[PDB]
Amino acid sequence: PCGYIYPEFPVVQRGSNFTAICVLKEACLQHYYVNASYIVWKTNHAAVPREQVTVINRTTSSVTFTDVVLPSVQLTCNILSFGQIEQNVYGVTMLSGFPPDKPTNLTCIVNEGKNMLCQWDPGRETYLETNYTLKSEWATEKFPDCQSKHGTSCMVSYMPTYYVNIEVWVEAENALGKVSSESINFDPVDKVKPTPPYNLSVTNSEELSSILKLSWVSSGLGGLLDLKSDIQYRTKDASTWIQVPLEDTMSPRTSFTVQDLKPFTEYVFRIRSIKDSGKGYWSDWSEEASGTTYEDRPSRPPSFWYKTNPSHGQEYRSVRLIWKALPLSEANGKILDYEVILTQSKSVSQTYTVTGTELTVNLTNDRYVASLAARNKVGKSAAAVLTIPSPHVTAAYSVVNLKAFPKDNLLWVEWTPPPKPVSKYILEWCVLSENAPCVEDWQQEDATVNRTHLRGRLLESKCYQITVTPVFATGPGGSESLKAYLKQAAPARGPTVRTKKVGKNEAVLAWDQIPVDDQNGFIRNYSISYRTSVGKEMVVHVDSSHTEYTLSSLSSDTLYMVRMAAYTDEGGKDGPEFTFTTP
Amino acid sequence: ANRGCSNSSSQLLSQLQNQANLTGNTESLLEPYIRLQNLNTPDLRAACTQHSVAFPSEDTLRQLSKPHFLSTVYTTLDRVLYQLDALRQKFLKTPAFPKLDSARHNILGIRNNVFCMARLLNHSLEIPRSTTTPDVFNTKIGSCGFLWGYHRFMGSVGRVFREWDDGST
Amino acid sequence: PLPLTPEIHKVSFQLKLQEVNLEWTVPALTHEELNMIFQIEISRLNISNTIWVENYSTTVKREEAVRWNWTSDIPLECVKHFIRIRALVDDTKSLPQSSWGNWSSWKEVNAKVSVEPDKSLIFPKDKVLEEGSNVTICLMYGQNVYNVSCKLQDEPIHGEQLDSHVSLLKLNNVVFLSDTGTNINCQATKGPKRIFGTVLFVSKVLEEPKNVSCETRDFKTLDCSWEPGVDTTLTWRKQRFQNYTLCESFSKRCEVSNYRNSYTWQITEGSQEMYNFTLTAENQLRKRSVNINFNLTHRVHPKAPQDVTLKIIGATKANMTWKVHSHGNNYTLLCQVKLQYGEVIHEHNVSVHMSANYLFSDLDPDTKYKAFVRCASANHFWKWSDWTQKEFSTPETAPSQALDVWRQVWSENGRRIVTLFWKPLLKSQANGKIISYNIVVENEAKPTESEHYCVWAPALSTNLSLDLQPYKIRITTNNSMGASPESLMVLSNDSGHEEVKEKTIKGIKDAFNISWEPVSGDTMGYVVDWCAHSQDQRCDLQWKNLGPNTTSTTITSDDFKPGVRYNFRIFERSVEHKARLVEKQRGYTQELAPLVNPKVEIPYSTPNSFVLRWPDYDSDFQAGFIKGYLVYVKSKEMQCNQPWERTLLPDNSVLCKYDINGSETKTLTVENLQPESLYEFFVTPYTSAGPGPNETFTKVTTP
Ligand SMILES: *[C@@H]1O[C@H](CO)[C@@H](O[C@@H]2O[C@H](CO)[C@@H](O)[C@H](O)[C@H]2NC(C)=O)[C@H](O)[C@H]1NC(C)=O
Ligand SMILES: *[C@@H]1O[C@H](CO)[C@@H](O[C@@H]2O[C@H](CO)[C@@H](O)[C@H](O)[C@H]2NC(C)=O)[C@H](O)[C@H]1NC(C)=O
Ligand SMILES: *[C@@H]1O[C@H](CO)[C@@H](O[C@@H]2O[C@H](CO)[C@@H](O)[C@H](O)[C@H]2NC(C)=O)[C@H](O)[C@H]1NC(C)=O
Ligand SMILES: *[C@@H]1O[C@H](CO)[C@@H](O[C@@H]2O[C@H](CO)[C@@H](O)[C@H](O)[C@H]2NC(C)=O)[C@H](O)[C@H]1NC(C)=O
Ligand SMILES: *[C@@H]1O[C@H](CO)[C@@H](O[C@@H]2O[C@H](CO)[C@@H](O)[C@H](O)[C@H]2NC(C)=O)[C@H](O)[C@H]1NC(C)=O
Ligand SMILES: *[C@@H]1O[C@H](CO)[C@@H](O[C@@H]2O[C@H](CO)[C@@H](O)[C@H](O)[C@H]2NC(C)=O)[C@H](O)[C@H]1NC(C)=O
Ligand SMILES: *[C@@H]1O[C@H](CO)[C@@H](O[C@@H]2O[C@H](CO)[C@@H](O)[C@H](O)[C@H]2NC(C)=O)[C@H](O)[C@H]1NC(C)=O
Ligand SMILES: *[C@@H]1O[C@H](CO)[C@@H](O[C@@H]2O[C@H](CO)[C@@H](O)[C@H](O)[C@H]2NC(C)=O)[C@H](O)[C@H]1NC(C)=O
Ligand SMILES: *[C@@H]1O[C@H](CO)[C@@H](O[C@@H]2O[C@H](CO)[C@@H](O)[C@H](O)[C@H]2NC(C)=O)[C@H](O)[C@H]1NC(C)=O
Ligand SMILES: *[C@@H]1O[C@H](CO)[C@@H](O[C@@H]2O[C@H](CO)[C@@H](O)[C@H](O)[C@H]2NC(C)=O)[C@H](O)[C@H]1NC(C)=O
Ligand SMILES: *[C@@H]1O[C@H](CO)[C@@H](O[C@@H]2O[C@H](CO)[C@@H](O)[C@H](O)[C@H]2NC(C)=O)[C@H](O)[C@H]1NC(C)=O
Ligand SMILES: *[C@@H]1O[C@H](CO)[C@@H](O)[C@H](O)[C@H]1NC(C)=O
Ligand SMILES: *[C@@H]1O[C@H](CO)[C@@H](O)[C@H](O)[C@H]1NC(C)=O
Ligand SMILES: *[C@@H]1O[C@H](CO)[C@@H](O)[C@H](O)[C@H]1NC(C)=O
Ligand SMILES: *[C@@H]1O[C@H](CO)[C@@H](O)[C@H](O)[C@H]1NC(C)=O
Ligand SMILES: *[C@@H]1O[C@H](CO)[C@@H](O)[C@H](O)[C@H]1NC(C)=O
Ligand SMILES: *[C@@H]1O[C@H](CO)[C@@H](O)[C@H](O)[C@H]1NC(C)=O
Ligand SMILES: *[C@@H]1O[C@H](CO)[C@@H](O)[C@H](O)[C@H]1NC(C)=O
Repeated sequence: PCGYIYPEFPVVQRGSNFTAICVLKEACLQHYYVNASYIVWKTNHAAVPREQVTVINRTTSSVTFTDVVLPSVQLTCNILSFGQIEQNVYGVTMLSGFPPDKPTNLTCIVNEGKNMLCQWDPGRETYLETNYTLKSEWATEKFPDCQSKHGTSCMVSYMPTYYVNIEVWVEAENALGKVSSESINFDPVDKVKPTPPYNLSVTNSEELSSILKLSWVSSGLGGLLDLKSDIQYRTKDASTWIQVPLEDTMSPRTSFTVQDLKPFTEYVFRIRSIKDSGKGYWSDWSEEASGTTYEDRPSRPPSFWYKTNPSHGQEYRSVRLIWKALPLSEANGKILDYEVILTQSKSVSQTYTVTGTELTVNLTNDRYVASLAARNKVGKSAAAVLTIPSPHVTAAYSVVNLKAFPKDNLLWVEWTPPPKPVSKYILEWCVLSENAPCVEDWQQEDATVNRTHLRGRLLESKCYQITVTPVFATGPGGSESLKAYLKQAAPARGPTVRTKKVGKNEAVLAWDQIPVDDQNGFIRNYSISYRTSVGKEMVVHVDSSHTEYTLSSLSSDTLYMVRMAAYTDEGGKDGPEFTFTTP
Repeated sequence: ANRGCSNSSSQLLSQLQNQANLTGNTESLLEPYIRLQNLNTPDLRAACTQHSVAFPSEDTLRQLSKPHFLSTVYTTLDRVLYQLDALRQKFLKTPAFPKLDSARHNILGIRNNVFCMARLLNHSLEIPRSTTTPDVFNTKIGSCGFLWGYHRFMGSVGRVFREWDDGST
Repeated sequence: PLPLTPEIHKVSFQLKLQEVNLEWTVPALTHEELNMIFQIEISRLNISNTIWVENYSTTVKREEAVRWNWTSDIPLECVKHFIRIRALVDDTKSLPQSSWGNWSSWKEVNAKVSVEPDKSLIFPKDKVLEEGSNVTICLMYGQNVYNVSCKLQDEPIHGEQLDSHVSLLKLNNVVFLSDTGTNINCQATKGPKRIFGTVLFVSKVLEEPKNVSCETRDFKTLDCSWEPGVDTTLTWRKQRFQNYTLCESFSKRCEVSNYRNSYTWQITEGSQEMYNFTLTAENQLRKRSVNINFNLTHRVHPKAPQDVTLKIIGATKANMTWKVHSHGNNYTLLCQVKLQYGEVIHEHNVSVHMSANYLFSDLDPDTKYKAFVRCASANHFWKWSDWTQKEFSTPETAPSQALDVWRQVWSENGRRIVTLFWKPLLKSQANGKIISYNIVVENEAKPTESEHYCVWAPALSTNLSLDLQPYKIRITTNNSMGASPESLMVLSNDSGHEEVKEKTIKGIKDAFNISWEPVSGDTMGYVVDWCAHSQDQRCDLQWKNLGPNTTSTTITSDDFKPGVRYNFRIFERSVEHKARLVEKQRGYTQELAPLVNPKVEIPYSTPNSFVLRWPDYDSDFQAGFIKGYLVYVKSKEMQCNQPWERTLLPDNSVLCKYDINGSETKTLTVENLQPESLYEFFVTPYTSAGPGPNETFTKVTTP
């Protein structure tokens, strides 16, 4: 060819000047007879202005550029031969980029069982090929270089030596400058990230049910690093983690005893280790290990109650002993059986063993002293006493001021304590139905409670016959029966209206009561509506306590149609139609 | 030069004590070499303990001053490095015995630490062959004795470092 | 006799291999070359202990010195020997008297170096043996040393005392313990208390390379591989190298390979097709060798093809270009082309020399195809190459099938309002996405003034306002490529109100028996359409194209529900694409009971009878064709006179039934009534399935 372009690899920082040359050899100069005057510089196949083109000698021409912005500039010097024929001589590509900056954030981490890894941030984009080399050396020896293959992180090839200070730094070099960051002097033992402990085992204690001893093993580089741990524990239903005080787990150890735990409850544990001196980095969380606490003696004795059916004319009376099981929060384990003891204050104790919830025994007419206590694997519960008085005792003290009202979908019942010392309160309730008897449901409350809600699965639009019976030290108190509703609703069907008598200008109207399963609430009034074929609608209202009601303003020889509806607190429902003749 | 071994002295002393306690352990280099060369017979262990290389005793190291002690440690570590290099050039098997490279790196680290400690005290340290083997049993016995003496010397140096840390005059 | 007495000149030793080199000549020879037999006798510790007798026959010439060697099991530095040889001639052609000559002098073979009174020696030192061989170790102690006891690693050794100051140790079938050797420590009981001994190096047995096979890739390199077997390399400077030599015969080329189970052979130019190799594994003990024989062209493993490029020369045709690497014109590759799309796979066979193509045909438009190409040897198949995957998508094309059209005209504002309906095209019938539809309506009275309308997808209905003049419409689909074949339809002067006969048919649950009578003999086909006759809906005009040679066809549709009437209209298309109304049909899929009863009203009331009447019912918005009316009167004393059916009621009443035959009459009069009475009744229609719903009784009072 005619020559080359100097420089061959033009790299100029954005915001500066640039000037290139294109020398022509004498061979092609004599062959084509085209001097340096017919040259036409082309940048990306575009004609350049003649103002920036200047010739210096017979075989050299120069062009200038001010503040190039285009990153990839294809500079080609071409001569124009005879006949306006353009011929290419040489072509190069000019790059535009600014030099890099001083790197920062020089940190290094040493994983357990791996080489040292260092990272840093590059900063800004240089738009050019830039290599990052990581240097490392001791005070008297040098180590091989870490050339970043991709990105910014670089993993060294040598094995880390502990207890020896090392100084590292990274140098950034490109086609426009070389700059090195600041050096850091650290100890490879203070940057170790240990592996999470494994084989975590949770063991309970038969003597102390409120403790859970932990057991785990740590690598510690073969016993070189004294590692302190962080223990977190939680239940199986909660999502938050409760952390033990870190001061208690500062000494190097492989076991810890967690105290103040709930008996007969499962827990989940996890642990992570770090160097004793507080330096380095916290390890990842270990595998979750499960552990169940040991059982313990139950705290509260189960609820107890008795029911006696009327059996007149017999020496022995049949009594049905009933009692409920303890929840998993108070039983502290699996209930095995329930023990009962009966004695009439003077005889021997008769012991039974019933694994169920009920027991029926035949007792005589004298006073009995019963005792019930749930038995567990480790021991028995408290002995709850409930005597049985003789059938010839009349209750002298009863409860007063009984009232119930539904609030927040809960039927709350309140009462006033009797002037005598009571031991506990018993509440009983069941649905009211005239087609089938109700099931017996009960609950036991302490003596200090005077207002509570029914703990059970109640149904709306149903009448619940609530009964409260106080329990004294010598026997139960009075028994009163009240009625209440949880969520009243309109009745399903209206009352059947019949005519008892008809007269010349007067007529009484009768009706039947709405059944309990059909009331769906407490009745308040009764609406009687009547109208003839051409007359106007007239509505009268009568109270629920009335059954017969005489209708006035009745004309003779007129057909009349009556309609009666029953309205409750949640609306009303119309009844069937009836028509009577007035003679 | 000034690109390492910062002015902290207590950290350097702690590092030296830890390195001495780590190196002065028969499980590091002696026991693997004994289990590798099939020298588990009690008579072979007695022959190992009999032939011992003359190393500086504990009383001699305790009687010397601090700079002389540092110089003696430097020279002894240099001799140990030379002997380990000779054993490596005679064994002709690198992959089956990495404890040699581990001990070599540990000795180099101890040498760097003691040089930095000597520089901190404004003291100037003193600045200064056949591959084939006719017999193998004598070479094994000599290497065993040298390793035993080296472990004893490392233990003595660790005890002297502990005494120095206790004194701290 | 000729005293052929051999004379020993020089004797040498070799302590490393335990060999005794012996040279001797005979001066009593007269001829130039004769065959001789040299009987050799060896002694030990004195000249009277014969331990070995051998016969060595070798032709000896004039002045030629005879060389012979012997191996001793015990080390030579422990005990001396004595050797004497005599000659004998095997002259079976002359002088048949083979008499032995005189015995030579006892040449003392001494190799005992020295011994110190306070030291001891042991031989041999660092012996390399094979696993399973024997060895004899000698030990020589001084004069002061007493009660020497040698031991293995941990066991006693029963040594034999060959002489007063030496002891022999014999080891049988030595086993491999470790690559570092088995230490033999021997400590003296009395005298100097120390430990001395040597290491016994035991090596494994060298195995033969197994499954030695080689291959070629580009006619330039041969990557031959084998199995090395068990490693037999020691740790000290005794045994280090285990070389593998592969040396061909026709080329005489072989060098030590740098790997253990692989080697990359470089073939020289010349197009030589023959190979005869010999792999050899050798160590310091033995040397194993294995020979293989193969051909260059019979073990070719072609690589993945290169220069893979695809071009589209149409929606149904495409070329597949690729290039492979071939050395020689005779070597042709047998490639396999694989065209896969969706679940269908199309494969074939192709043979190429250096580069060829495969013209695909019958490709489906708007479908992505994936090409898979691999090659292998044609004649002597060895292995298959790797699959080359290339994906491409074919372009779209204008549709080719005609779109069926239909219209619905009526009279509104004095102008002929026409509504054009069209069904959406299928996937393979459209050959692309439908963009819009072109509507070209041409008038016969003015063919120059033509209107152009564009209905964009997915609209399926449009309204046009035209007069009573006959128009000619043209509908086609327009996609991103071109236009579809247009359908021809023309309008006539008919207003659509042609009075034809009405026929009622009984439809099937999922079919209809549509039968039309032909009126002309020159027709091109029929078109039928139906609308769901209901109250508050706009019917979806559904139609189908039939031929001119059919008369009855059963239609199928899932939208047909019982309770709605479909008014079928049969249109006949003449040769001029003119549709004429010929027949009208109507029917129900399944007739059900009526849903609404007509309102009853009494026009007149007499003390002995009463008249009943109701307005006309809707015969178009019902669930079935009404055949009549069923009335049910209720009274307390009236009797059911014929033809009224009597039915008793448990309420002590009377119930008379009247089936009003005919859906036309709406007036009925019942007689036999008594005045000042009470009467109840209710009216309801009935269909072929049953009567309507039972309503309440109308309250009427007869004076
Ligand atoms: C060198 O380039 C110059 C252009 O500057 C040219 O020289 C001209 O040559 C012609 C004829 O040879 C003369 O008439 C002109 O006076 C010269 N000068 C100019 C400015 O045109 C030519 O292209 C080259 N020179 C030669 C001798 O070939
Ligand atoms: C005209 O100017 C060019 C550059 O503008 C110069 O050419 C140089 O010639 C010398 C002589 O051999 C070379 O060593 C240099 O490499 C050339 N380039 C440069 C940039 O110096 C020179 O000043 C003139 N050229 C001629 C042929 O006279
Ligand atoms: C070098 O770059 C500078 C930009 O700072 C330019 O120098 C002047 O630029 C202005 C505007 O383009 C021109 O009008 C002047 O003629 C330039 N020269 C001077 C001396 O002011 C220019 O791009 C480059 N300078 C030169 C001398 O080439
Ligand atoms: C300096 O840059 C580093 C980026 O290497 C950042 O430091 C940590 O970087 C890791 C991974 O990039 C993050 O997970 C951490 O959250 C970062 N912070 C800390 C405190 O570890 C960070 O951008 C800079 N560090 C500082 C101390 O400014
Ligand atoms: C009869 O009782 C019904 C409901 O028990 C009453 O109807 C409600 O009256 C209260 C005002 O007292 C208002 O909430 C509404 O007017 C009615 N509500 C609903 C849900 O019906 C009725 O007013 C009572 N009649 C008389 C005469 O007191
Ligand atoms: C001299 O040679 C004779 C011939 O073999 C050997 O004498 C044997 O000596 C042992 C030593 O007690 C006897 O047990 C044998 O019975 C002798 N005879 C043989 C045939 O073995 C021996 O090689 C030499 N003599 C001595 C004393 O070593
Ligand atoms: C090692 O020594 C044993 C025992 O001295 C020898 O085993 C002999 O093997 C041959 C060949 O099988 C048998 O004919 C002999 O009977 C064996 N016994 C003896 C006493 O000769 C043999 O010298 C060596 N054995 C091997 C396996 O190398
Ligand atoms: C096995 O291969 C090795 C390595 O290529 C070679 O060992 C050479 O042996 C000769 C003769 O003893 C020496 O002069 C060379 O220095 C050795 N090394 C080399 C690289 O040539 C030889 O080819 C084989 N050696 C044995 C013992 O079989
Ligand atoms: C093929 O290779 C084999 C093995 O390398 C060789 O076969 C030898 O052929 C000669 C000539 O008949 C025999 O004397 C040898 O005994 C054979 N074996 C060996 C190991 O040399 C020879 O190089 C080639 N054989 C042929 C027939 O071409
Ligand atoms: C090995 O390949 C070569 C060439 O590919 C072939 O060798 C032929 O062997 C036959 C049998 O003796 C000869 O008649 C031919 O002259 C040989 N050359 C050719 C080009 O055919 C053959 O395919 C293979 N050799 C054998 C023995 O099967
Ligand atoms: C695909 O099919 C045709 C039919 O072979 C291809 O034709 C090749 O065209 C090139 C270019 O001229 C020739 O060099 C080849 O010899 C032709 N034949 C083959 C087998 O490659 C062509 O590549 C494709 N068709 C079109 C229209 O491009
Ligand atoms: C950077 O590294 C590449 C190799 O990844 C090398 O080719 C180049 O010369 C190096 N230097 C520069 C300035 O790019
Ligand atoms: C940890 O448990 C695993 C199996 O669960 C088993 O390797 C071993 O019991 C324990 N490992 C160690 C190193 O203690
Ligand atoms: C309890 O004893 C009485 C005694 O008459 C008798 O009813 C029966 O034996 C027992 N009661 C029941 C219900 O079994
Ligand atoms: C004897 O050994 C020599 C040299 O080792 C040599 O001539 C050959 O190997 C042997 N000669 C005979 C005749 O066996
Ligand atoms: C040599 O042998 C011959 C006969 O074999 C006989 O003279 C004698 O045994 C020997 N002669 C001498 C001089 O030793
Ligand atoms: C073939 O070589 C392979 C080694 O990868 C192995 O299956 C075996 O050595 C050979 N096959 C047989 C049947 O020997
Ligand atoms: C190619 O030929 C082979 C053998 O002749 C046979 O499998 C078939 O004919 C072709 N291959 C396929 C996949 O069709």
